[PDB]
Amino acid sequence: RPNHTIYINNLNEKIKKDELKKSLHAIFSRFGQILDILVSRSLKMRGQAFVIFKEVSSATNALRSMQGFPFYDKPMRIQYAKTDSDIIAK
Amino acid sequence: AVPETRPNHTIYINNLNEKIKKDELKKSLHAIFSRFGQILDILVSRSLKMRGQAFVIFKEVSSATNALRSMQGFPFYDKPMRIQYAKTDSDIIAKM
Amino acid sequence: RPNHTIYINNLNEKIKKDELKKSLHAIFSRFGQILDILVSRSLKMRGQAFVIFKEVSSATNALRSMQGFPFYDKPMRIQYAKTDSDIIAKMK
Amino acid sequence: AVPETRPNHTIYINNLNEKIKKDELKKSLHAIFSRFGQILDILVSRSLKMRGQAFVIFKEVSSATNALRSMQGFPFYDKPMRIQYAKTDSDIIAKMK
Amino acid sequence: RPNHTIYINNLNEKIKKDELKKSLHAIFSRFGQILDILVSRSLKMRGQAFVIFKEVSSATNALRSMQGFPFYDKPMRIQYAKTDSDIIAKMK
RNA sequence: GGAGCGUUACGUCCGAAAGUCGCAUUGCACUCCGCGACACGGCUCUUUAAAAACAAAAGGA
RNA sequence: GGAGCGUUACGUCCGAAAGUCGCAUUGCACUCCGCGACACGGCUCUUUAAAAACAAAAGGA
Ligand SMILES: NC(=O)c1ccc[n+]([C@@H]2O[C@H](COP(=O)([O-])OP(=O)(O)OC[C@H]3O[C@@H](n4cnc5c(N)ncnc54)[C@H](O)[C@@H]3O)[C@@H](O)[C@H]2O)c1
Ligand SMILES: NC(=O)c1ccc[n+]([C@@H]2O[C@H](COP(=O)([O-])OP(=O)(O)OC[C@H]3O[C@@H](n4cnc5c(N)ncnc54)[C@H](O)[C@@H]3O)[C@@H](O)[C@H]2O)c1
Ligand SMILES: [Mg+2]
Ligand SMILES: [Mg+2]
Ligand SMILES: [Mg+2]
Ligand SMILES: [Mg+2]
Ligand SMILES: [Mg+2]
Ligand SMILES: [Mg+2]
Ligand SMILES: [Mg+2]
Ligand SMILES: [Mg+2]
Ligand SMILES: [Mg+2]
Ligand SMILES: [Mg+2]
Ligand SMILES: [Mg+2]
Ligand SMILES: [Mg+2]
Ligand SMILES: [Mg+2]
Ligand SMILES: [Mg+2]
Ligand SMILES: [Mg+2]
Ligand SMILES: [Mg+2]
Ligand SMILES: [Mg+2]
Ligand SMILES: [Mg+2]
Ligand SMILES: [Mg+2]
Repeated sequence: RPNHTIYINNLNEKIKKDELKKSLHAIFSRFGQILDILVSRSLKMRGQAFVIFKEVSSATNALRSMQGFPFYDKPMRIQYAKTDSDIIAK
Repeated sequence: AVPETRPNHTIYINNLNEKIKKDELKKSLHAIFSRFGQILDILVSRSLKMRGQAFVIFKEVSSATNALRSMQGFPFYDKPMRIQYAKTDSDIIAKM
Repeated sequence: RPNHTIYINNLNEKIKKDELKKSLHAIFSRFGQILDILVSRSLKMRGQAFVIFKEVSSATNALRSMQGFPFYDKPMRIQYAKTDSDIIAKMK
Repeated sequence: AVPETRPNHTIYINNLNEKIKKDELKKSLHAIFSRFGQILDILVSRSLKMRGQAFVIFKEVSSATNALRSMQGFPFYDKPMRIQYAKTDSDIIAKMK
Repeated sequence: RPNHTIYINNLNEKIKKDELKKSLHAIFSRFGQILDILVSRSLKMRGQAFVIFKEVSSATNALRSMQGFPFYDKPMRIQYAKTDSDIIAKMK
């Protein structure tokens, strides 16, 4: 089920929005160009982040290489997104 | 009882709310009496015999008189102060 | 963005301001003349400090040498400071 | 044939900046040495025999060894510390009288 | 428990051995011939002593007679010696 | 059961102190003293007071 | 009313506005959005932001 966009959860919910975005960007940029990182602190979406890679190539490599990577004292759980993100489908 | 009416360097106060703690009491007495003269000492004990009462020692008898007459019946912690002269000199005053 | 001043954080927040300043001078003086050390225990400054050097050269060496240096049992994190405006703000 | 220096849970520090007040010196020493383990005392004096010198008394000997080895020559108030194991408890007392 | 040797403790540890031994001999000879007195200021024996009587009856008397006696400002605690192996072990 | 150990709250001083609640008290001191009541994990020893450690989810200031 | 002032509990530090704490939440989105809590005597000035004094019957470590 690969996809340009990986779904990360089990993230530390105490981290401020833009710090979290920066810290994810630094730790996932190696894998390729990141189009965007979507983070929301609502009840429904805290602890979660969508990283949008330019290439599925980068996303797949990011998923297994960083699966369980320790991040703000919690191992991050990474799957592919179940749909396409807006930017990837426009 | 007949209040002590001999002018004296020290005024004897009673009918004081004895729920107040020593240091608060002394400190609040010094605030409301400092404008009458130099105060040499304020004596407060919470023992059985001495609670509800305070001694305020002025350097000059005139200060005590004006203090007594101005502050008589003053509401102090919801009780009106009763102020007399001390029946005897305080020791710092007898020394002198 | 290198400049005269380093921003240190992950400092042990249970140390008194006067002692924390003298202890920081003790280890950072080797790098250059310290113009000032800014510490406060306010909610905005607690666990953080600014050290201001006469020369930018000193701040840069201080940053790289003392990165992670354990200090009051905590490895300190060092960055270049932002603008004087940002400093004045976090100190009020 | 050359013998290892005998470990001690107390380290002897010298080449210290003599311009620092003793009280501050103690607290600054604590700040850089507490990382190696529990400190029981730091010994400094204004007396003339203790000039530019200090003892840091650790609970465990392993602490003193790690502290000596890691901080040997560490620049402290613009002066590299010289660190060695303390010799004996009598010697510490004589130096502190 | 009746032994010809008694074990004393709560002795002041700053008295030097010979002195402690002769002082002990004076206050105990009156009960019977003392064959020997064992003192040492090692970790195992500082503050304590064994007194070796020729006869058990000498040691039973000294037990109760001299119990709690004040000695260099401290009350003596006297007991029978448990075993000859304990005595020899304490003195090694 | 009993006793010793007062180490610990930010981190100090206390815990035979202190604060609080309830009575009682209108009282002339210079030194201070009316009752009564109201917390504490754990360690050690066993009518003995020694030893060496130790908690803020347990009391005061 | 407004603004500035953070001095005070044993006696030290702290004392919101885009921040903090507590509880709940493992949730697949691309138009904000769970619930609860954040005390405080007084002083000074009058849209200025300065000045120099100050409380534990008022919050936190
Ligand atoms: N860890 C420690 O070092 C330590 C030390 C003391 C107390 N504590 C804690 O305190 C609790 C109670 O202390 P305790 O175990 O000593 O019990 P406790 O204080 O009741 O015992 C004290 C002893 O002194 C006597 N006593 C009682 N009141 C007295 C008074 N006003 N004046 C003189 N003597 C009096 C009692 O008869 C008792 O034998 C313990 O359970 C423990 O939690 C801990
Ligand atoms: N003596 C002094 O030097 C001094 C100085 C400052 C404060 N104080 C004390 O503090 C009290 C309050 O200080 P102030 O008058 O400067 O208060 P303030 O100007 O901080 O505002 C008062 C109240 O507004 C509330 N508040 C803050 N941010 C908020 C937000 N985003 N949304 C809703 N409410 C918010 C806070 O609860 C605060 O207590 C004073 O009455 C005084 O008792 C004393
Ligand atoms: Mg009032
Ligand atoms: Mg019990
Ligand atoms: Mg008990
Ligand atoms: Mg006790
Ligand atoms: Mg603490
Ligand atoms: Mg009592
Ligand atoms: Mg009680
Ligand atoms: Mg107990
Ligand atoms: Mg425990
Ligand atoms: Mg109580
Ligand atoms: Mg108090
Ligand atoms: Mg008005
Ligand atoms: Mg403040
Ligand atoms: Mg204190
Ligand atoms: Mg006070
Ligand atoms: Mg809104
Ligand atoms: Mg909210
Ligand atoms: Mg608060
Ligand atoms: Mg805290």
